[PDB]
Formats: sequence, C-alpha cells, structure tokens
Amino acid sequence: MELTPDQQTLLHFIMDSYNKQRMPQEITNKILKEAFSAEENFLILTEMATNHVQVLVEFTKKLPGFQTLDHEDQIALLKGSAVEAMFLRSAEIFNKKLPSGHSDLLEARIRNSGISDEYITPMFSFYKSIGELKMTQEEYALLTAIVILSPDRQYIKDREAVEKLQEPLLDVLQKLCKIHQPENPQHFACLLGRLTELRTFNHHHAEMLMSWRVNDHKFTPLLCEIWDV
Amino acid sequence: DHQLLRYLLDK
Ligand SMILES: O=C(NC1CCCCC1)[C@H](C1CCCCC1)n1c(-c2ccc(-c3nnn[nH]3)cc2)nc2ccccc21
Repeated sequence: MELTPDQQTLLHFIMDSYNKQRMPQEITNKILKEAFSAEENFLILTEMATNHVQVLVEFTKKLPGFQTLDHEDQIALLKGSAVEAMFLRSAEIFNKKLPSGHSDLLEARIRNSGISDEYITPMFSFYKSIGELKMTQEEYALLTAIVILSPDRQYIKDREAVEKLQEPLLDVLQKLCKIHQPENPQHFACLLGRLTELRTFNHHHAEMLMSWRVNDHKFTPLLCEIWDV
Repeated sequence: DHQLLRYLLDK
C-alpha cells in the first residue's frame, strides 16, 4: 500500500526536476507590483511561455525512459503537451496562498490583462476547480509528468512504449493521493478528470492567443513551432 | 518541421 524505495526515489527526483522552474512569487510580484497595458502583458506572457517551454523540455528529458523513445514520438509528446503544462503551472501559481487581498488583485489583473471575455471564463473555472483540489507540489509535478507522457497523443507511432513510462507515474500518483487525502477516495480520479479539461484548452489555444486585445500578435520562433501560430 | 524542438530534444 505504501511507496516502495523505488517509488520514493522516482518521486524525489521528479520533484527536484520540477522545482527548477521559475518561482511563483517572481511571476506574481511583477503582476501585483503595477498594472500594465494589454500590449505589455502580451509581451510578458510570450517571455513567460518561452522560458516555460525551455524548462519543460529539460524536465521532460529527465523523465525515466523518455530519451529511449523514438525521436519523432518525443517531438509529438512535447508539442502535444506544452499548452496543457502551461495552463497547469499557471493554475498552480494562481492558487498559491498570498497575504490577504493579494489573490483578489491577482484575479483582477489577470481578468483585465488583455485576454478576451470568451477565454477568461473557462480559464478561471479551471483555476478555481484546481484550487478546490488543494494539490501539493508533488501532485502538480506528477500530474505534469503524466500529461507529458500521454500515450493517447495524435502523431504517436509507438503507444505502448509511452504507456510503459506513464503507468509507474500513475501508480505513484495514486499512492500519494491514498496517503495525503485518505478522507477523499475520489481525489485521484478527480485529478485525472481535470486532465480532460486541460485538453480543451489546447484545441482553442491558437484562437485564444489571436483574440488578445493587442494591435499585433508577435511570437518568438520557439512559440511559433510549439503553438502553431 | 519543428527544427527548434528537434534541436532542444537532441542537444
Ligand atoms: O505569465 C503568465 N503565465 C505563465 C505562468 C508560468 C508558466 C507559463 C505561463 C500569465 C500572465 C501573463 C501576463 C498578464 C497576466 C497573466 N498567467 C496566466 C495566463 C496564462 C496563459 C494565457 C494565454 N492567453 N492565450 N494563450 N495563453 C493567459 C494568461 N494565468 C496565470 C495565473 C497566475 C499567474 C500568471 C498567469
């Protein structure tokens, strides 16, 4: 029932890799410090996302067995997960406990950033529903690894090789849930259910980006490839 | 194509 020495090892190693990301406080201090125009916020988003993808690629290469997969399957797994991982990490940041009144200003700054009304509602519904789950740092790290190692991605040639890498992560996540929240037995199924919500963000992503209230939508060359814009 | 992605993954 408890984590085996192997599972604790995999867990601590996943956590250390995940924590090499840009710190939440760094992101929120900037946003909370002062109100920027839509033009400036779009520039902040593209620089944040470029750095996120760069760190995501590094975290992915350290996932056990990923480097043994077919080079074309590796590209499809990364391209297919980059948007979901950005929204999952943004939800983590959004839900970080801050001093009284700060998270309300954060929500106000994000609502007034330049994103269109059509995309604010599903975005905030996701962040709140993530918030209710009260996820630990390990749950966010394992869930990100599970999102990346999704065997059921379009343009994947060898699905079982991916399934074999994801299954030990699913098993660690389940045990973690059955220990951190014994009073909520659906917690594990409910985390996995939120992944189905993340997939919908990826399908309308190009449209969400182009509907930002700016005069010109400039992207970096790495984002052009990853976001298909 | 995805040449920047291919590069980052190989490197
Ligand atoms: O910087 C940010 N997100 C980074 C977080 C770390 C991983 C990489 C993305 C943006 C802010 C940009 C500047 C203006 C306010 C939002 N952000 C988002 C967010 C995310 C995507 C779109 C978007 N739009 N079109 N495609 N994606 C929009 C907003 N939600 C956040 C919740 C908490 C904290 C920051 C948040």
